[PDB]
Amino acid sequence: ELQVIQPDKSISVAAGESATLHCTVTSLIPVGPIQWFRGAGPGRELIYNQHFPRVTTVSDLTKRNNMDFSIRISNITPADAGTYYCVKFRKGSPDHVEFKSGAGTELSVR
Repeated sequence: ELQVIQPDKSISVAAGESATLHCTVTSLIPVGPIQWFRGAGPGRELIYNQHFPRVTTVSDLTKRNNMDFSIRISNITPADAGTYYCVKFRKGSPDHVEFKSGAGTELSVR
């Protein structure tokens, strides 16, 4: 069964530096997008969906068999502090449905 693995429980970044948030999936099935959020609450913030100026993917997503969905966030400030979740969605009608979430990585800003 598909796992969403966020190895880092927490990371510590100096304001102005970049944060690398790691996430890998263990399957391409079921088919559907990976999204990053800050928070797991009902008003969680969208951080990345396959636009946001300061985010890039660590790996090349336009590549068959890719299972790395780690992201890099540039120019970190205290406004970025929080817990970041990598979330797999299954494709559906009308829209994609949340399938499974990674464990969360806490970003502290020094």
